[PDB]
Amino acid sequence: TFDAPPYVITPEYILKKFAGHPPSLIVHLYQNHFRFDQQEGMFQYKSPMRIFIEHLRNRTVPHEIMEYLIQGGVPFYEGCLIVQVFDHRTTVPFSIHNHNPYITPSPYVPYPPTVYTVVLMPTAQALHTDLLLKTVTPRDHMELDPKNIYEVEAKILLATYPKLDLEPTKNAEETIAKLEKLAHPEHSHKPPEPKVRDEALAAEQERYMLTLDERLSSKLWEPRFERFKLIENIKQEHAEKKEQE
Amino acid sequence: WVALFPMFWSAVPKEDRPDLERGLVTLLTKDYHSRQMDKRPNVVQSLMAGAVKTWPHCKIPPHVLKFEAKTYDAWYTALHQLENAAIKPEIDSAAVRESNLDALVDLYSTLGEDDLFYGTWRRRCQFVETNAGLSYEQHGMWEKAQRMYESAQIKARTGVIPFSEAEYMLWEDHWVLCAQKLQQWEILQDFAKHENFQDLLLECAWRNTEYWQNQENRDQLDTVIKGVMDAPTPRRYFFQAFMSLLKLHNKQETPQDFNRVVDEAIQLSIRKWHQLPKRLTAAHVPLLQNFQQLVELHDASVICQSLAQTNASNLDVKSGELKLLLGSWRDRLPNMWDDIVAWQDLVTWRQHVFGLINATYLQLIPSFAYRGYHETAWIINRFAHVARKHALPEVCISQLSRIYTLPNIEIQEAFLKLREQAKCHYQNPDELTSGLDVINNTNLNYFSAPQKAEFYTLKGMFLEKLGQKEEADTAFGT
Amino acid sequence: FVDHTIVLEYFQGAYPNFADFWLFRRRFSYQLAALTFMTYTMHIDKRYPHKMNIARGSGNIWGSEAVSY
Amino acid sequence: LKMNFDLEIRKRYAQPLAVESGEFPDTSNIESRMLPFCYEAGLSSGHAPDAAQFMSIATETF
Amino acid sequence: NIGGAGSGRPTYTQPALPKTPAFQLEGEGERVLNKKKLDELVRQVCGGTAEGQDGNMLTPEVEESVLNMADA
Repeated sequence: TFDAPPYVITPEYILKKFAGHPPSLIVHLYQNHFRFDQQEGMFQYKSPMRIFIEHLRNRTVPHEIMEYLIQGGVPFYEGCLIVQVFDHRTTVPFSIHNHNPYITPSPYVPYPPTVYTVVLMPTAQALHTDLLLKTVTPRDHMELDPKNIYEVEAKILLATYPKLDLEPTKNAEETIAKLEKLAHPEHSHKPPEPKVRDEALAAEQERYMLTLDERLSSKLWEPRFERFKLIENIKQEHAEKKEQE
Repeated sequence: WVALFPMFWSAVPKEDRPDLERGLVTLLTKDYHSRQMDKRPNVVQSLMAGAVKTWPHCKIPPHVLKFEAKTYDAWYTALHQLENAAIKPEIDSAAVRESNLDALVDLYSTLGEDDLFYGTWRRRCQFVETNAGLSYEQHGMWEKAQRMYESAQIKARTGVIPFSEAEYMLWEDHWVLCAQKLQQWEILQDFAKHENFQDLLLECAWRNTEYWQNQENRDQLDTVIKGVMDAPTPRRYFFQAFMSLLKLHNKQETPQDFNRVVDEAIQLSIRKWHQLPKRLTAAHVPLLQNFQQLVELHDASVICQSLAQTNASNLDVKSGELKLLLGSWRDRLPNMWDDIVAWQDLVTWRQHVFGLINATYLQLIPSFAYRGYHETAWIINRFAHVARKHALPEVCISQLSRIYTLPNIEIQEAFLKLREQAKCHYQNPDELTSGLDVINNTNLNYFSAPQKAEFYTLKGMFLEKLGQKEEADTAFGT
Repeated sequence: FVDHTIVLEYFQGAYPNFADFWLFRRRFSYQLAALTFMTYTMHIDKRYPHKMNIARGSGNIWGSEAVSY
Repeated sequence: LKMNFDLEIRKRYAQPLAVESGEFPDTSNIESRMLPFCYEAGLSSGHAPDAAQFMSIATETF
Repeated sequence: NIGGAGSGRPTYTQPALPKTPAFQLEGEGERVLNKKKLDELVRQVCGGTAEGQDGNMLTPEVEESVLNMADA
């Protein structure tokens, strides 16, 4: 038997219960990009990884990278994730006349963070993804035969919600009061809003001056170092093979 | 015309110049000018010169000039404005400056002016590793350049300091160039296969001599060669001609088709020669090497025809005939200060031809029929010496060590092996173990008096460094 | 009195055709590098402007009266 | 030797969708999308030169 | 331009006569024509629009549906 969560999970309860334990994730925020603690690269806010920032804003578990999180062995605390957020966010380029200690002078110029802790709550999509991943993960062979999915989900639901409210009401006022009392913060938002839809000479001069430029004309940039990584992989494979011989 | 255009342009009202500039750009890029490419005074040159004689008051985009100069032989007219706009840009804007610099660097690269290219790219970069790598590439130190480029990429991965895209492309391109200079073909082949680089793939595949013997392998390479043939270039035409020669050798083609292919290649080479500046620049050297390659292609075709026809009847008399041509070939070499890739190409081509000869002559014997091995040994030794003079680490040693296994021990091959062994003494520090082991015992010294005398002299000189004064004294006294 | 664009102006005026000026300057740079090495290693001191000879036909430089101090 | 057919199919997702950008598909976008589809099905040669315009006209008609 | 290496790279590097890249000296630009295309089609099928009004023939929700239709 395992202790079951309360009806409404709050950051206070989770942070107090699991105090003294390592956080699940650490994220550093910069002016225009972010990264994790052990990540050497970076992610742009305009890249596909904006979903993680959206989930952080909404305090929801990111089910879309569940398999990646599993591969890394990230810890869960009653199905939630504790995340630490570090806030680092808070001449004449392309001129040949600039000086630099490694360059000749040139004759045309005269001469030379706040920290935060947050909690992300689970959702139904997360459980769906968990069961789906278990269905296609080899260990019978497979880790979970589909025909047992309903029983497994029933047992998980039984463990998650051990107590319900099974007391009948006698009139409409009692039902109204019960509905009012049981309201949930995550399901009490509001309905969304309807969806809605001098220098010209300088710009034209620049556009004219960039005529027939193959690459810069189209723009008028997210490096990933894929060729370098391919070279590294091939070099490692060749060296390892040479080890045998 | 070039005297009249500025005077008439001076009379145009300042408010109407942009319309005439746009019209001039439209007229310069017309498609009917291609019926005038070969005539030397052509209208493109005159219009460009007239426009550039009044550059500040008449502006033409840099890349229009760059595109037209390469096709209509107006190189220096474009260089004038391109490197005058770097000193004093017409418009204050980063994009315009970057585009002008890109066009200028492209022209420098096409004309073969290496030093100006490096000097221009070193005043433009932001990282210090890029500067150091370019400087080390300037003095032909490829290992250090590769290491600096790797360090630059690794430090850029962090992302703390922003960079541009041009440096990002430069790192990869010049890493590949340095890898080519260091003879790292084994990994470049797989890199090109993964990246879908057809020309690099052909360059790598051409370096494997045995790969071209299998019928399936050459049937495969034919598809790639035909795929890269809708944009003919001199190198692609050379590869096509080589494939045609291989097909002819195996009675799958008539000599007439081979001759037609060679004629097309020669015509394209002449056309490309006619588009360069009249006076001999650094861009003419590869074309001369290509001319020599075509001549030797025809010579090798004659070799194959005569060999097959005469050996069809088992007549072992044509060795003397082949000796004359081989001796003639022994005197057509590049200059010592030429690019190393040229020597690589020469060695590979001669190895292919000698392999053909050896394959034809081996099936007949079961002395006179072991000349390909001697020629290969000679050319490999010469290339090793040249590579040593280029200060290439381990390339000379690698070439001298890859010749360990060679059959048909003969007087010529034995003498070449002894010369190679005498060449093993590089006079480099920290090589005492090899010298001591050689001194312990190395073959026999009964071959010839001068060879043993020079071996003893080398032994004494080696002992001199270790401090064995009397030992070396006795050694070279003997 | 003396700005920094006098020699460049003279030699731009001496070559109406630009290819000639480009080739001349390319030669002149290498020749000046060689002369610099020569004068710097041997301790040659009094290099007055009337001791630098420039060949307008090629771009060669000959420093006359070069003795060690 | 071999052609890596898996390096061009991945290019399909680089270009934005019509809903994402707000531009009605035209000859350029259709031409960009054509090649990965051909490579996926095994059409090594590619497509005929004058198919993008036909596709654009068909889309407008639909 | 064939080979797959790329074009316009400012690094250290040809046919006899390359083809001229496409360009446009001045005009509306594709970014405007592509956005006006849908309004043009709506005008075509709608029968005709009176003077003093155009462009706003579909609500924001229907344009997204139409674009999704085209993509699919």
